[PDB]
Parts: sequence; C-alpha cells; structure tokens
Amino acid sequence: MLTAHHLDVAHGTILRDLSLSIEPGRVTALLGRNGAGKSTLLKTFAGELTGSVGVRVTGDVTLNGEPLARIDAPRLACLRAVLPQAAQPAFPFSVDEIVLLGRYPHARSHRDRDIAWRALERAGADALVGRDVTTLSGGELARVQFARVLAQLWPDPRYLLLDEPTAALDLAHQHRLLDTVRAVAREWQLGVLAIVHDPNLAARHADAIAMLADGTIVAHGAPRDVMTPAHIAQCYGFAVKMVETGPPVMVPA
Amino acid sequence: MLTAHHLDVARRHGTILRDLSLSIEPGRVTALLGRNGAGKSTLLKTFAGELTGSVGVRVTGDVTLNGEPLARIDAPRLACLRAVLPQAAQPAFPFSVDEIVLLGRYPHARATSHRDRDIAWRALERAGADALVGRDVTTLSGGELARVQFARVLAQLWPDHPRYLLLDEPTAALDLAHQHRLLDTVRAVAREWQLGVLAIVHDPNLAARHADAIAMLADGTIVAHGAPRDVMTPAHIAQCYGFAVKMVETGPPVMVPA
Amino acid sequence: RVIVIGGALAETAFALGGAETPRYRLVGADTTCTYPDAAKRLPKVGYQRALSAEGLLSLRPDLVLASAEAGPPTAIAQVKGAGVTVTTFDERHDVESVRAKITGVAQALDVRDAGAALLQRFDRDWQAARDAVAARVPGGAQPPRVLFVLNHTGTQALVAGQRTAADAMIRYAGARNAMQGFDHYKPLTTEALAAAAPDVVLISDEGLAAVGGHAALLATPGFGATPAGRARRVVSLDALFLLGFGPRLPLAVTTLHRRLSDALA
Amino acid sequence: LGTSRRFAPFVLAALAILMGAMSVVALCVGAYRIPLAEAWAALSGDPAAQQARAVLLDIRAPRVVLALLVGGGFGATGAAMQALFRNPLADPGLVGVSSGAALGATTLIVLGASAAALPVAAFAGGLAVAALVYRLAASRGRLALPLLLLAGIAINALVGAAIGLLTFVADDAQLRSLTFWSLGSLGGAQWPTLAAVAPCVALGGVLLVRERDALNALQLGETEALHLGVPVQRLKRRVLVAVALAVGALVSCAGIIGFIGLVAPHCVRLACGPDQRIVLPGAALLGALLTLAADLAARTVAAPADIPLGVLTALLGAPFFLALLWKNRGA
Amino acid sequence: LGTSRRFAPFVLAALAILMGAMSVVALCVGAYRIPLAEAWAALSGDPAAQQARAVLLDIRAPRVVLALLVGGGFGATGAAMQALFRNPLADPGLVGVSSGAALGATTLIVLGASAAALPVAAFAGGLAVAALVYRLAASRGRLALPLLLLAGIAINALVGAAIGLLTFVADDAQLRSLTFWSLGSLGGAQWPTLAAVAPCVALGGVLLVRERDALNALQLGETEALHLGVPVQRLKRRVLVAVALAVGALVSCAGIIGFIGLVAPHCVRLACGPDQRIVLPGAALLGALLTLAADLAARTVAAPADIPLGVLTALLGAPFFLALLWKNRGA
Repeated sequence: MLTAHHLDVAHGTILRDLSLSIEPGRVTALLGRNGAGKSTLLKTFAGELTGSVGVRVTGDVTLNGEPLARIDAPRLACLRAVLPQAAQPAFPFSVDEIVLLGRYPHARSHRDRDIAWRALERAGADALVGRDVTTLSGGELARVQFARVLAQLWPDPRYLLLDEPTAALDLAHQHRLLDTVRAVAREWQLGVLAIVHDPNLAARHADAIAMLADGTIVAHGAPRDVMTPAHIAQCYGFAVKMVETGPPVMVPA
Repeated sequence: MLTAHHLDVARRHGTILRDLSLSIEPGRVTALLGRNGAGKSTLLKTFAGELTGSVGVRVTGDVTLNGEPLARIDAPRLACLRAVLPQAAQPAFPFSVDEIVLLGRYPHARATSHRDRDIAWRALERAGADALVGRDVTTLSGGELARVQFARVLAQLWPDHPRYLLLDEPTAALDLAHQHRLLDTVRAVAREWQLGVLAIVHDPNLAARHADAIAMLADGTIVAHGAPRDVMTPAHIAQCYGFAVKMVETGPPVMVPA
Repeated sequence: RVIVIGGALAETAFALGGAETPRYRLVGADTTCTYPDAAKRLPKVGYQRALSAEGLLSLRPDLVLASAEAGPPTAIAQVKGAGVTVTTFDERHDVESVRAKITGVAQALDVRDAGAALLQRFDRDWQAARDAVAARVPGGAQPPRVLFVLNHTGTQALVAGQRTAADAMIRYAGARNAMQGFDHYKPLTTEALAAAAPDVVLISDEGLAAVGGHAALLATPGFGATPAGRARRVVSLDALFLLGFGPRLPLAVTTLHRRLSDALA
Repeated sequence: LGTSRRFAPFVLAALAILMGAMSVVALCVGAYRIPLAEAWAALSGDPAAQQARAVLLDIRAPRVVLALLVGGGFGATGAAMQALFRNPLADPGLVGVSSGAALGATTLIVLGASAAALPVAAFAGGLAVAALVYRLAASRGRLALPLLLLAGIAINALVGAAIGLLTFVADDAQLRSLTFWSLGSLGGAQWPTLAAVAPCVALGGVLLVRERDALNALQLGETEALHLGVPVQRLKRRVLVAVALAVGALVSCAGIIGFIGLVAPHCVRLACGPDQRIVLPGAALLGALLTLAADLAARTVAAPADIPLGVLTALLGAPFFLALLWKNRGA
Repeated sequence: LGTSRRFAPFVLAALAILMGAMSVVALCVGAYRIPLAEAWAALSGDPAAQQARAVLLDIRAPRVVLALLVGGGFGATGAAMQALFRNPLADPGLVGVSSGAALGATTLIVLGASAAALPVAAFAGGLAVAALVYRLAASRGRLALPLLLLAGIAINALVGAAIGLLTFVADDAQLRSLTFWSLGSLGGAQWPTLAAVAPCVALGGVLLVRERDALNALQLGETEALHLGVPVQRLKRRVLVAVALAVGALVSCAGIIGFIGLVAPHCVRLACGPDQRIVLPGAALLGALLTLAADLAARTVAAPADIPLGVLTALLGAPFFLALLWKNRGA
C-alpha cells in the first residue's frame, strides 16, 4: 500500500509522528485547517520531498512494499499521480495535447491515443477535444486536468493523490467529480487520498477520513466514526453540531 | 438604495447579464447564488459602476444607488459611498498591515491622519487582525491576508459620527471557523451602520445562514429572490445549480444532495 | 606651457625648434604623438578624441594647439572655460592643410621665422616628392588600384573610401584608390573587394600587427582571389608616418611611392 | 497602535547628511595638487588663488551639482516608474525616452552640427520617442500595462537600428563620440547647461511628489485603486509626462546612465518601506549620494583619465544585484 | 479520433522548400554580378580555366551556409529556451553567453591577437560566463527560474562594465572594429570556420531534439512535469548546456545577432502550435530562412558595403513586434 509510518518532516516541524496508510479501492479524505500539514502530507506521499528535494524527513513512506526514496521519478509516475489544486496552461496547447501528456510516463502508439479520449468522456470533457486551453473556464480547465491525470493511471494498484481538486468548481461538478473518483477508485484497484475543503463533502464521498490537528493525525476511520462534534471542535477550533439524513451533515451550533 | 432596474450587459459575442433588476437596502445582507460565470462577478462589477465609471462593453437599463444613477457619480465620490472586497492577491511590495489598512482611508483626504488613523486600528480589531499591525503582508497566510483586506475595506466605510459594501466571494480560502466569523461581523457591520451588503458566496448553505436576502442567478437573469426560507428550495436550486437537492431542518435549514 | 593635441601638430611644433625654446615649452600631448622621440616623452592626457579638463589643466597649459579631431566638444569647452587659449586647426588632406599647420603653429607659438624655415624646406622637398613619383608610375602602367585597410572586425576589414587620409596618400603616390563610391571608413565586403580588384594592399604597421601579420592579411576572406592576393602584394607602414599629414609629408609620400614600386617590380 | 513609519526620518535625515558631506569631498578633489587652504583662499580671498577660483566655480561646482541632479532625478523617477508598474524592476527608460535621446543625439553628430543645439537634439529626440510609445500603446483612451512595454521595446528595436545604421556610416570621430557618449559622462558640465536642465527635473519632481498619495493606492491593485476613486488613467499620463520630462532632460547631457534607477529606490525600499511618501525623497537622496560617489571615483581613480561613469555605476549594481540574489535564493 | 493541427507538415515542408529556394537565390546574387561558366571546372571539370571557384565556392557558399547555420541555431535555441522558462520572450542569451562572447572577443582585440584565436576568445568567453551564471544561480543541485535571470543580469552588468572600460582605453582601430562585431556580421565567412562551428551547433541541436518530449511536459507546469517523472533539474541542465554551446559557437563568428530567437519560434507558434515536436524543426527552418533573407540584404541593399545584418534583423523584429501589438488590445 501507500503507507507512511511515524512520518516526520520539517523552519519548524510541520508534520510529526504521522502514521497513516492508503490502500487500493478506498477513498481517504484529509480533513484539517490551512497550513497544518495537509498539503505537506500529500507532497510527502507524492515523493516530492524524498528523491532530491532543504528539508529533512524521517521514518518512511512505503509505496506497495517499497520505500518512496528508492523509486525513480519516472517509475513513480507510472505508480502514482497527483492533481495539484489548479494551474493554467501558459501555452495554447489543445485539450488532446494536454490530456495526451498523461501518457508521458508510458513510452515504448495509438493506445495512448485511445486512453486519452476515453478519459475525457469519463471526466466529462470530450466536447473540448479541439479547443485552446487559454480560452477555458475554471471548470473546463479542471475537467481537462482530471482527464489528463486519469489518462496517466489506467493500466488496462495505482495511487491517485488529490490536492483540493473540486475547489472553484460549481456545485454540480464537485459532486460529479467525487462520484467519478469513487467509481474510478472502485473499478480499478486504485487508491485515492484527497484533500477537501468542505467536511460535509468528505463525509459524503470518502470511505476513510483522516483529521489533521496539531501537526499529527488526531482521528481516523469511516465518516460516521470521525465526523463527531468533539473531533471537529479540536481539529477545526469551531463549534459543530451533528444532524442526520435519510449520511451525516454538520452545522455550527 | 442601490437599485439596478432592467439591467442588461454584454461583452461580444453575446449578452452575459440580461434584463436584471436587483435592489440592495441598507441594513440587509443579500447573498448572490447561482452557477459559476452566470454573471455574478459581472453583476457585482456593475453595482460598483466599474463598467460605467470609465470617463468597450454594452450596458442598458439603470442602476441607481441612493437616488442617483451610477453614471453621474464621480469615482472619488463613489469611493466614499461604496467599497469592494475582491478576493485579492498578495501585494507586490512589503507594505505593513497598517499601511495597507490605512489605504482604506484614501477616498477621505485633503496627509489625512489622525482621526483616519484611529479608525484604521478599530477596523483591524473588529476584523480580527489586531495582533498583526506590524507584520509584512507578504509574509502572511491567505487567511491573515484576507482579514487585513477585510480590515482595509471596513476602515474605508467607518462612519463614527447609507453605504454599500460589495463582497466578491469574501470567505473563500478561509477556514470554517473563519468563514462564519467573517459573515457574522459582516452582518453586525450591516446592522449597526445602516450599511448595505452584496456578497457572492459559494456555499448555498452559508447564504441561508448569513443572508437576510438571497438572489439566485441562473441563465444570466435573476430566477429567484427573497428570504432564505423562500428561496432555498429543491426546485430553485435544481434549476439554478443543475443539481438534485433536498432541504433539511434544524432546531434555519441546510441543503443535502440526492 | 603649451599642450598639443594631434600627432602631426606635435611634429610641427617640435619641427619649429625642439621641446623648449626661449618662447615656449611643450608640456603634454595625446597618445597619437609617437614621433619623434621628444613628443613620446611628453606626458599624455588620453587619446585625442576623449579628454578630461582637470587632467588637461593638470599639465598646466597656457595654450592648447588642438587638431580638427580634438574632442569631445564638452571637454574642449571645459578647457576653454578654464581660460586657456585653444587654437584649432583644419584638415584638408592636401599641401594647403599641412602648410596652415606649419605656419599656424609658428604663429601661435610666436616663432614666425622658424616657421618660414620649416615651410621652405617642406615645400622644396615636397616639389621633389611630386617629381620623384612623376618620374615613374609604380608598376610601369596606368595608376594602380590600391586598397587601404585601416583595421579588421574579426574577419571583416575596414577600408578607406574617399574623404580619408588614405585616399589622399594613395593618390599622391601615383596610384588610384581601389575603393570608389563612398566617403570615410566602412567595413569591406568581399563584394567590394572583388569589384575593387586591388593590385596592392596597403596597411599600417599597427593594422598589420593587429590582424596577425602578412599571411593573416592575405587569408582574409576574398583576399586570396584578387590580383594583390594572387601576387601576395602587401605594404605596411607606420600609421602616424603614413597618414598624419604633417611636416614629414614629402618623405612619407616618397616612401609610400617606393614601397608600392618595389611591390610591383 | 501602530506603527513603523518612524525609523524613516532617521534614514532620510542620515541620507540628507551623507549627501551633503559627500558633496564637500566631491568639491574637495581635483587633479591631485590642490589643498583646502588655497581652495578656501580662492573662493573667499585675494586674487592669488584666482586660477583655483575659476575651477572650483566653473569646472567642479557644475560637475558636482549635475551629479546630484542626475542622481536625484534618476532615483526619483525610478521610484515612480516602479510604483506605477507595481514591479520594482521598471527603469525610467521603458517609455523609450533613453533610446530616443540616444538617437536624437546621434542623429545630430551626423547632421548639417554644433553646439548647445545638441542637448536639444537629445532632449527633443528623447521626448518624441516617448510620445510615440504612448501613442501606439494608448487606446484612446485606457492604455494597459503590458502593451506599453510591448510598444516601448517594439520601438527600441527601431531606434537601436537607426543607431546601428548611423554608427556604421559614421567616420572615426563620429564613432568615438557615440560610444563614450552612450556610456555617459559629466565631463561636459558647465553652469549654463544645468541652468537649462534643472528647471525640468525640478519641475518633473514637483508633479510627481504631488501624485504620491495616489501612487500608494496603486500598489495594492489597479482595480481597487479604481474603487478608491484614483483616476488610474490620468495618473498614468501624469507620471509618464513628468518622468519623460525629467529623464529626457537628464540623459541629454549626462548620456545614458543606468542602475541608479534600479538600485537607489530599492535600497531605500528595503531600509524602510514601499510607502511612496517616504520612497520618493529617500530615493533622490540616495540616488544622488551614489552617483556623486560613482562619478568622483571616475574623476580620480585613473586621473588624468576620465572614466565614463556608465562604467562605474555598473560596477555598483553588480555587487548589489548579487547581494539581492544572495538574499532571495530560496526561492 | 482526430482532431489536430494537420497543417503542421505543410508549414514545415513549405518552410523547407523556401529555405532551399531562398538559398539558391542567395547563390544567384549579388555585387560583382558574376557568370558561373568556369565554376564547373572549378568545382570539378568544365572547359573554362579556374575563375568563379574564386568567389562562388570560397566566398559566397560559406556565407549562405553560415546564414543557415546561424538562423537555424538562434531559432532552435530560442525554441528550447522559451519552452524552458515557459515564457515566449526568453531569448537564448539569458545564459550570459552573448555577453560572455562579447567580452571574450573584445578582450582579445584589446590585449595582444592574430586570427582564428578571436573565435575561440569569443567561444571560450561565451562558455565561461554561462557556467559563471549557472554556478551562481544553482544551489547544488536544483537551481530556480527567477534566480538564473537574477545571477544572469548581475553578471551581465559585470561583463558589460569590463567592456565599457575596454572600449575607453581602446584606440581607434579598436573602437570601430569593436562596435561592428557587436552588431554582428557574416562578412567574414569561410569554409573551415563553419567546419569549426558546425560540429558544435549540429551537436547542440541533437542534444536538444532528444529532450523535446520532456520539454512538452514542462509547459503545463514544472511541478506536474515532476509528477510525470521528468527530471526537471537534469532537463534544465541539458537544455542550458546545449544552447550555451550552439549559441556560444554561433556568436563566436557571427557576432551579436538579435530578434531571431524571439521572432522565428513565435511565428511558427501562431501558425500551428506550441508542440515542441514541431516547433524545433520549424523554428530552425524559419529562422534560417529569415537570416539568409536578411543577410542577402546586408550584402546588397547598399553596395559595396555590408550593413551589419544586426541592423537588418533589428529591422525585421520591430514590425513583428509592432504586429503582435495590434493582435493584442481587446477590452
């Protein structure tokens, strides 16, 4: 699995004695407040901090039986992909050029051709195949980068790391991106870890939840177990009450 | 009385805001809802008279604040009637927190201290950034920066001895606790000055929670308006957001999918 | 205390009667004054075309003899503004331009009689210089075509057209300037060179050293496939000696005519 | 309550002190045989030192004051430009006024000429190209920040080629004159010149210092500046004119001088703040102090040679750009 | 599945055509209007005794192939440089390689000289400053984009002061012969110099053409390119070396040539796409085309003198800068 054990990083130490593991088929949501390590946790699982960064990491994070540190940048790209929160092209690539870059780490070609287009449909961007990226709404752009990251993990157990992916998307697409991702996670034996801004969205869509308070993981388990007023008050510094439906939803008391 | 009446706006090729009419009362808080780029950023841009104030875009209908059209109001004087919070960027220079907030007193001038300097200090405190007065803004987090910019706009409308506050998605990138504290202030600022708020917001739940008035903007026109209880229905949300929604009750109501 | 700007003027001043007479003492010059040895000893205040007045005044002049090239105007004005008399001379590339420097410097230094001696020697040797060249055109044919190279820009030569010192010196030696159709200095094209089809390449000692010697000059692009290049016909001379247009004009012209004639034996 | 706009008078006062102190040392050096006793005797005494009475009033005095005006002007225009583009890199030469001055000046070295009609060629040549750059970039009427650099360096090509033509066809005296005159030098400073220059830069200053509170509300954003009712487009005009007038006046007789526009306002932007009320004074003082220091190091480091001071103010930003990097490396 | 830019080979073949075409027309001119009958006994065998060998094979043909090599060099280096900085303005002279060559070349010309040592003064100069700019900006091992430009321009100031100092002490043969080389010229083209260069550039293009797909992954973000497993630091290094070589080789004998690295790769990008698989070939074809097209007016527009082609490729850029101005100014 993708597993960090007693993961320490640091200029203070931002993220200390963290132990957590993501396994294929399961969607973990990372809850917590800004600048408390969530972004750094994802950067550690990505390997951005362990091949050749000046920051020191201790303990180890193991990607399916082998430490990160001992995995090339290319080899990784075939085992793991990341969706950084957002980014704009900076050159007028078309959508098929950008999506096609998802197959970059697979290199010796119409199958890479094929996988591109099917991932744009799945992410609901097929109607955009010919368009220029510098002419896209923040939502069309996001659906394209989702197609590109999806095109990278296929193969015919991989790890999808989501850094606040739904942000700035209209409401219908937030849920339909998270629905897609769980379908993707279930159908492939693919592992999701996703940072999310709204706890209610993490309750709605994550099969596992990790709450990051202090610099350390303070709660872990299914939504029903972790989404409690006590856990949220300590992790978020904020008075939360709990209400049921025909899953739970949180409202400030 | 900020009132748009039969407001129509277009940038080629084709309209974006069509045949709108909204009015914003002093003391009440209107939350703008609706899909992204259905025109709310552009609605707000008209209410400030951005697309009117230039001494290439087509606007018709009339927008009037407190009895006079937005066209005929000199911009520096409109800066004394209306302030805008656009979710900012980090500045380009290391202004301290005080310098930035102080720029909120710019439309009130003839140097300009100290009464304008005293006001700035209370805005930070009211906006919860007091312990930051000396810091360099570029060293700040997105949340500390946001509260400094909320101090700077407040420090611009401070009466002391009816004004219009226009918030472009003011809580985005704040923590839960910080979102709600900002909207609670905003409602208190709106009540104790006879001040009028227009706020875009991305959580329809925050709009039922903190807006005394709601305008739902789908298609480019306003398709629902009024109190949260009247507006937050599955029917309105389904057409405005293209999304299945069901209402839930509490000891205000919230919105849940499926 | 007199300061002189311009190598030929320094030659003229010394040619009237040495470093110091009862009437004057030369106290400074620019770097281009390399002949004779009395000029070279003089303290220098920079190249003739770029000057600092406080440094010029540091040589404590009562008078400055300045060539037409002396500058910049800002520097000269600062010196004039300091109360030093500054007399500027003209350059016309011909006997008349030279005679005015001889007689004019003698007037400025108040040594009229010495000037009359220098002018008479110069002009008599000058008439002989016209006569020695007229005795035989170099090459025994019509006036030959000569390219004068001032310098090189990498592999590209800078050549003298008309309104140059070289144009006048080439004509005085009984030859004809290979470059026609433009004035002053300009980079040489292989096209210019081939059309000019020079029979002899004339160059300064400094230019010959700067390009790397005789063979380096002839391997320059386009030089090999010309009458001068096929014959490897090069003449070098001291730049100040060849181009200065001073009291050594009859000897400079006579020497150039000789070296052209030897090259075309 | 609050706060830190103090410390600045201490750095502005000490700047005013160090500016004058340096002026005296600049007064008190020439070609090396001259002591203060006979210098005081010249300026305030009998006609025995009267030859030194010429220099200290006709040669040195205009050279020093030119260095305080070129220095104060380039620093102060730099502060304004960089407040305008919200970018601490913009030099006052983005209008194309440095290029057009270089051209106007070099288009007269091959014309007809002389004499005092040259700093009018460079001043009119510099002004023309700046009104050109504006007229392309301006929309009649809005303007836009990157379109001005687009049109500014579009013409920078044009000019620089008209130069490259001129320096090709130009004979030796003309080619020498150019190269050094583009490196810049105050070895031409005399009283009547800078009596003509000064009322421009001092005028360009006073239009600026009056805009200073509007430039503060620009640094936090062109759209919010618009919301505070600063007429962004008019101010842009007025900065551009006043800096085209000052910088045009100043390059016309000092040549192209750089790195004072980049170093001066940014060493006082680190010392205190970016607050335009405090940066524009402080930048003209440090700008002056520095160039005077830089010049006197060209008067005297190789006397009697007069180094172009473009050689030296370049030797001044090189350590103090590499400093800048030393402290910004990550990331 | 379609759909794509299908135009792309058509704009590469038609560009391949025109570069050949223009090259022939470049053999068919100019001054010393010339008849080729002898050339066939001169190349190999024909009735007429050696005559046009002299020019056509030794003079003309080296300059055309030099113009092709320089134009494909600055076009192709321009493509990979701007793909690197994600910025369409990155000219390949940000390594300090144009500065470094300029100093190398002017340090030889002023500090005795000979011939064929000047290229290697420029070449060794061009490489040494590139490594200096790198050794400052990098931090063993990752380097950072804005730093390289900072260390780049600090040393640019250093090397440029050393030049303004060198021109000042340099006599008149130095000065005119200086400026002309810093404007750039192929007037001194010769066979075993483009046999000396071509193994450098043609080596440089091939280190570049091989990293073309890693360069495509950059243009969506230096971090997501990292998650695609491109080794960004190595990539930067390989690119930055290859261009410092090809540009260091090409400036050595051509001088300072401008606006090809900006114009050539950008006119192919509005034509087709930013796809580096097709921007590298085309930017070479177009860049070569344009320089050979502007040199053939350096020789010929004013005869018999070579305008430095710098004056001409500057004449190219100004309208195509003034062009994309007009393509950008809506709202």
